[PDB]
Order: sequence, then C-alpha cells, then structure tokens
Amino acid sequence: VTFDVGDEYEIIETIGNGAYGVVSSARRRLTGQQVAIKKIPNAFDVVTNAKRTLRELKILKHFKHDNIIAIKDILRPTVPYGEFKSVYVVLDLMESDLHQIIHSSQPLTLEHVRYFLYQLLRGLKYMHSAQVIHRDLKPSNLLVNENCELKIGDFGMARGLCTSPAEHQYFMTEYVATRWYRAPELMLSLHEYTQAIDLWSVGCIFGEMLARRQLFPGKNYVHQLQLIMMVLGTPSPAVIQAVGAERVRAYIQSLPPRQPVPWETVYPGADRQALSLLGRMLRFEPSARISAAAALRHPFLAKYHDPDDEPDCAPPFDFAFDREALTRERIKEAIVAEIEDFHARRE
Ligand SMILES: CC(C)NC(=O)n1nc(N)nc1Nc1ccc(Cl)cc1
Repeated sequence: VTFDVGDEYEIIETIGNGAYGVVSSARRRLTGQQVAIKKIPNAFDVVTNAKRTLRELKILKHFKHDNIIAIKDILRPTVPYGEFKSVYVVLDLMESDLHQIIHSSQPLTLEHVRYFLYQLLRGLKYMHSAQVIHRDLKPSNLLVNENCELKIGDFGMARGLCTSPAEHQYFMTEYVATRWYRAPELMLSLHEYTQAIDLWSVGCIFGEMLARRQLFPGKNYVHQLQLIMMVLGTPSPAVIQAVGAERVRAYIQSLPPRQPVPWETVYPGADRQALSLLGRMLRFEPSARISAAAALRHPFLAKYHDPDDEPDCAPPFDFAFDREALTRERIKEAIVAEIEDFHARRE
C-alpha cells in the first residue's frame, strides 16, 4: 500500500487520536478533502484483535449518524490474499477530543457543556435504539473536530443485550471498560447489563465537564467504590444482596451508613437544571437512571432539543457474528467480506 502521485491518498502527518491512537492525517488526492487513516497492523495475527477489527467494522458500517464516527473508505487488499496482513480504515478527521478540551486552557462555559452533552446524548439515543451498548464512554473516546462536532468512537468494548459465556468479561464484569467511568453494575456484577451502563458514564463525563476534573478518580477497586459512596451514599440492601462476591459485600457492610451528598454540594454554584439532569444519571440502580432519549427531553437540553432531528436506528444491530467461535483465518475471511461489501454498496 502506497500514498504517492498515482495513489488515492496523500499522507500529511502522523497525529494522535483519543479513540484509535496513531492515525495519519491525509487528503483524498482528487478532492483535497482531509481524512484520518488508521492502519490496523498485523490485524489477523491474534484472535481477540481480529475479532475487535470485525466488530468495529460492522458497528461503524451499521451506523450513519453525525454524532458517531464514520468509515469514509476502506482500502482494498493491494497484494495476494495470503499476503494481506494490515487493514487501512479511512475515517472522519477529528483533531481533538473531550479529554484534551476539558483538560486545557480552552474555554468551557456552561454553554460548551450543554452543547457537548447534547451531541453525546443525541448519538447515544441512536446507538441505544439499535440495541448497542458502548460500555467504554469516556472523554478521550468522544472525538471533537474543528467544526465543534462531537463523534462517539472506539466500539471495541461494545456489546448487545446478549453476550457469549465463552468470553472472559461475561464473569469478570469489573474489568469491562475504564475504572473512573465504570457503572456500579459492572463493578459489582449486579447481573443487569443494559444501555443504563452508558448513562452512568455520561453522568461521570457531564460532572467532569462541569468541574473540569474527574468525578470518581479511584486509585484501585475498593477506592473506586469508596469515592462513589462518599457522594451517592451507602447502596440499598437490595443492591448489596445482588453483589455476588463476599469480600466486596463485606467491605460495603463494614463502613458507617452514609447519606447521599446533594449534587449542589459536590458542585457549588453550578446550574440547577444541569444538576437536576446529572442526578437522574448517577444512581446505583441501572433501572433508576434516566435513558438517553428521556435526557434529550430534559429542560437542561431544551435549547438544542428537536425530536424530528434526533433519530433512532433501524433495524437493530446483531452481535451473533461476534458470539461465534471463529479461528483467526475465518475472522480474516469475514473482514475481507466486510471490505468487499463496503465497496459493493458504493457501486
Ligand atoms: C490502538 C488502537 C486503540 N487500536 C485500534 O484502533 N484498533 N485495534 C483494532 N484491532 N482495530 C482497531 N481500530 C479500528 C478497527 C476498525 C475500524 Cl472500522 C476502525 C478502527
């Protein structure tokens, strides 16, 4: 694969990406239009890596939404099949991300928070209606371009409402995603894994935008539970019983019963409607949390809310392919079939 005079793309420079790491900022040499090119090296060498490549390709090809990262192109194999070893994915060019924005000397007024939260929830309403749970939402995974467009990226951890018992995370839910943004159901293995997982992460991100500091920056497993309880208080007897691990259950039962700290105390002088919505997201019980679609209907987002401009995704996405136990070679065949289908649907 080359990027010379006769080739489709011109490599401008190597840049960073909060969701996908090292990418090449490039221009489609025919239009001059800027894009990001992600090389997935040795894509077929490791089962879990090849499975991730196929999962992301299928999820991104399923979605067509301005708040979700899109595939602009996929380079076809330029060598014989046996030699095809690295995949080149052409994506929307996104210069920054919410992590970089929050944690810099850039302005981040209440209006910036309101608009970024709106875009995130808009993308989530669509994703969630397709039966897709991101499971790893965090400010670095929320790409932001020069036109202030926010796009959800990195679907590596994404799953449906049904998962395979064959994969390790099915039991080891406390290792699903990132500690600082991990929903209590994942941390405690509460056997209730729905789109509600994402709304806890949204809450953590929303709080972080408001204070420009991480809300629950736990140093380890217990410290993470500790920090959550210092604000939310002691979990109810019902969730304590649903904790299927004696040591965790016993550490919770060991500290003094604590009352929830009003959000207005955690964030002094912050906007009322903002804390009203924030409180609806950060609840221990996944069934207690407001949904992405109900959140779009909240007064805090009334400035941007337009139901005719916040679509659902039809039909739902099917994770059956991912539940299959495929060899590295059968995954390679499925990825090559995805690339061919991408181009077949274009012409
Ligand atoms: C180091 C980073 C986090 N890795 C990463 O971006 N990977 N790793 C794999 N296996 N696949 C990807 N990215 C990817 C795969 C498919 C599409 Cl359509 C877009 C992006």
